[PDB]
Amino acid sequence: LDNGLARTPTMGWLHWERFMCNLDCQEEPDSCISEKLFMEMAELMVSEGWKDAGYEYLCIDDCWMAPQRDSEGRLQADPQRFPHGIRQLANYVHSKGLKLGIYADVGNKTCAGFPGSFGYYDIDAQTFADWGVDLLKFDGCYCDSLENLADGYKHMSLALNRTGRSIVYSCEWPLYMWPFQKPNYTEIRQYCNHWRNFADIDDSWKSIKSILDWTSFNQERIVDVAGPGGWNDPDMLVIGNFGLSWNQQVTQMALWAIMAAPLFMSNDLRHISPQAKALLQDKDVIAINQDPLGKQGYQLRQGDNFEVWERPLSGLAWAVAMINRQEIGGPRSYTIAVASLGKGVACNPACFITQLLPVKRKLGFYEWTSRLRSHINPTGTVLLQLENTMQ
Amino acid sequence: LDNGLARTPTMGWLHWERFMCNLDCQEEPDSCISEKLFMEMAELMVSEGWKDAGYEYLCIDDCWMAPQRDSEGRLQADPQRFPHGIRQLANYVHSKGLKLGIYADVGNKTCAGFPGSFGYYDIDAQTFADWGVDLLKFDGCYCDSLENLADGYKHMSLALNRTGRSIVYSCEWPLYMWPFQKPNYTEIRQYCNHWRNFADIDDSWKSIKSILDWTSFNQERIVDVAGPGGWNDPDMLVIGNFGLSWNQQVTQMALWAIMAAPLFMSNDLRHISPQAKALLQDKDVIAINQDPLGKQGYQLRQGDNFEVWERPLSGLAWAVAMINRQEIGGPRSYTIAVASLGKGVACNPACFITQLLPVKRKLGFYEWTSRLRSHINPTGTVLLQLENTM
Ligand SMILES: *[C@@H]1O[C@H](CO)[C@@H](O[C@@H]2O[C@H](CO)[C@@H](O[C@@H]3O[C@H](CO)[C@@H](O)[C@H](O)[C@@H]3O)[C@H](O)[C@H]2NC(C)=O)[C@H](O)[C@H]1NC(C)=O
Ligand SMILES: *[C@@H]1O[C@H](CO)[C@@H](O[C@@H]2O[C@H](CO)[C@@H](O[C@@H]3O[C@H](CO)[C@@H](O)[C@H](O)[C@@H]3O)[C@H](O)[C@H]2NC(C)=O)[C@H](O)[C@H]1NC(C)=O
Ligand SMILES: *[C@@H]1O[C@H](CO[C@@H]2O[C@@H](C)[C@@H](O)[C@@H](O)[C@@H]2O)[C@@H](O)[C@H](O)[C@H]1NC(C)=O
Ligand SMILES: *[C@@H]1O[C@H](CO)[C@@H](O)[C@H](O)[C@H]1NC(C)=O
Ligand SMILES: *[C@@H]1O[C@H](CO)[C@@H](O)[C@H](O)[C@H]1NC(C)=O
Ligand SMILES: *[C@@H]1O[C@H](CO)[C@@H](O)[C@H](O)[C@H]1NC(C)=O
Ligand SMILES: OC[C@H]1O[C@@H](O)[C@H](O)[C@@H](O)[C@H]1O
Repeated sequence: LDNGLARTPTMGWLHWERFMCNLDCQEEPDSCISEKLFMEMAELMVSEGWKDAGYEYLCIDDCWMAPQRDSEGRLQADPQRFPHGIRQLANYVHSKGLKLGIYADVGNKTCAGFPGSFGYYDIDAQTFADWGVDLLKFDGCYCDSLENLADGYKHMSLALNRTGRSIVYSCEWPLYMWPFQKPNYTEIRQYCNHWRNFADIDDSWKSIKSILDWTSFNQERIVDVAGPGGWNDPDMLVIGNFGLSWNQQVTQMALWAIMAAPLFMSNDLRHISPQAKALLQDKDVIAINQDPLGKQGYQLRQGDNFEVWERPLSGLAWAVAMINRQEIGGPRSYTIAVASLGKGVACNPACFITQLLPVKRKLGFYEWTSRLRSHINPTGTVLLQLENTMQ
Repeated sequence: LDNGLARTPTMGWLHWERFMCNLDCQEEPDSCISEKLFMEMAELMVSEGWKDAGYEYLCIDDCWMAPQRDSEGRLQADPQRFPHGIRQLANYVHSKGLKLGIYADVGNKTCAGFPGSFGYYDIDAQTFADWGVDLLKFDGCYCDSLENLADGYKHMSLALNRTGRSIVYSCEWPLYMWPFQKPNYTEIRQYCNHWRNFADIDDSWKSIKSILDWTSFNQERIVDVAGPGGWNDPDMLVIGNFGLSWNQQVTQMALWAIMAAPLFMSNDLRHISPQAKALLQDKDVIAINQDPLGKQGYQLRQGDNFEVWERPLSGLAWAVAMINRQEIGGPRSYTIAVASLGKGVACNPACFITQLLPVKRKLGFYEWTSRLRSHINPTGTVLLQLENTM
């Protein structure tokens, strides 16, 4: 989308994976979708270094709405759970130097069953702008017509544009197309800042794997369309929760960097380990994800339960990720000629290699003819940065 | 098996899951299957408090053997990887106050392709005893008939008894017949100290779930047969490795205690996190696993992606495990009437409840009228001990 936004992949926090549609503020007050949760999350984003690391957007997902629209046909926040409204929540979020994301649906209802935007695209977009919304995640439930789907996503794109407000437009367009036909990604890019391609992530290694496998299987269709202002969205970072081992967390962080993915954490910032925090706030890994060239990476190689991915970076630098997909035994050695990396450019005539994950370690100078030898933990990833050099 | 052994589930370390069949001592001398590897583990079992916690059996799995039997028709350890021989390794292990387990196969070859014991059961049994072996894991590969399988397991059982040496007998009997026939567990128990029921574990949460799910589905057939001298074997503890989250590791530790399972760690004792070590060495949790009553727990309830398992203990105590099987969202509230726990006797008229996992915390007195309220992490388990108040 040519709106001047998402020139690098968007970074922030989104409630969905970790908090979902918890409406029970009486028996689950700490977990329910309330203005208090978003306020408290905003406070920790500032005080715990998240904003400094680049996580700017505090995002509300589904289940913020009142059951019905008001007497004007405008959306309302739930009166019991958001008694002060979205306007004052946005004011609060902006005073902390952060931005506010919200959620709506192209069909007649949201996925959770709250008012949908069909028939209200212009009204809904304007009320978001009036409230001071900075990002919109637009879902695709309760829309069984292919025509309506495309018309809605296109309509809402222009509807937001006409407000004069700078709002990041996050679409689920391609994901809801697959049941009907293969998406036109050139068209989606024209209208969206980023787009969900695949099924919702959950708190599991199974889910990370299925997202990676879908991406690599479909990469010839999606890689080259990504770039400044328009990114593929493989869904939320789920590091800091419950279902991933340390190595599986490393794999997600490393690969979301390779993929030029928007980085939306879905976790609890009030209850997060020092280890998960350090990984999510890793300067060098975030710098890869945020590289100004904006070229999405890809799977270079697969075989023998190993995967090699690489991403071209600015200044003839490259990020290389090696995944060990064997889920038995111990660390396995993998060797590769550096000439095979970065299309033969990264290390011609030499490169300086620095391991970034699982730990940061300078590996030294590698001649074009030389071999890189490494060891990779089961379900883990080794992430390397290659710096082209004459030295 | 009435040999006076495995009166509580066997505890130790077994190389298989973590170290596999690595024969590359040239490129990987620190992780290949060798005498050195077992010496290093033996030292750490003593020095790092594993033996103190109850882990007594240091066990060799497959890939210790030379390609062929010696000139006398006996099994021999690989001459390069085990240069001093097994008898010498057992001498060393014993001097450390530990016990040595080894591995053989009922068929014509082991699963990795080394000499099988079919036709050599009496020689092999006597060889093991002579070496000072304290445990045998007896695999089921390359056995062409169910009759040969049953006969071999019975034969080796009797052959070990005739040596006069106390040797724990670990069988894979039921696992290898399950595809073809329902096992007779009364019969297996008569011959074995513990028995593998289900597919090999690996370093994954998928695997833990499969094992748990198989066990709860088959519990009517397997729970009551277990007891002192004969245990169901759901396979190795894989805590301390790479594929399990903290909460998934807690689930394995807690449920292996509920199941009265043998506790064979398969990990790298040289490279293990303090968190993993503390869990594996948890006194209170080990004590449940090791309860002298030896009554295997069972799944009590299943619904809304929650499972409740319980185990009767000595002196009118019970262990209760609550698993959260939903793999999305956050810590999830579960409640149950305490009157539904422990067959309605655990908390009549009252019980004191202590949470053991994920952390140790006294919950207090619960009347027979009470409800137990808990928040359980996705893929995690809450493990409790109930003491009847009298
Ligand atoms: C509503 O839609 C229009 C049309 O796409 C948007 O205007 C476009 O804005 C972008 C960026 O603001 C302009 O692209 C270029 O910006 C770079 C900045 O580095 C500059 O070097 C180039 O000279 C160029 O201006 C683009 O020209 C412009 N498109 C048109 C046809 O005017 C607009 O931003 C949308 N939303 C809003 C906030 O109104
Ligand atoms: C070979 O097999 C025989 C027979 O199955 C085993 O003998 C059994 O040994 C156990 C434990 O040593 C005996 O149980 C014990 O009985 C005494 C009663 O005097 C009691 O004080 C102990 O608490 C315990 O219950 C069991 O009775 C005995 N069975 C028979 C029928 O004699 C023998 O141990 C096996 N030998 C080896 C080396 O495995
Ligand atoms: C062990 O093997 C015996 C002989 O096996 C025969 O020769 C080998 C090379 C194969 O080709 C096989 O098909 C032949 O039967 C068997 O008599 C015996 O049953 C085997 N024992 C077990 C338990 O598998
Ligand atoms: C929403 O409902 C209207 C009227 O009931 C219907 O005509 C339309 O098909 C629905 N909209 C979408 C986009 O599914
Ligand atoms: C995809 O959509 C774009 C923009 O609407 C258009 O230029 C192109 O023809 C479409 N591609 C195909 C093959 O339909
Ligand atoms: C099971 O095995 C035991 C011991 O061999 C025997 O007493 C019993 O008859 C067997 N039962 C069945 C169902 O075959
Ligand atoms: O999307 C581009 C990529 O396409 C892959 O199929 C190919 O193996 C890579 O070399 C890379 O060029």
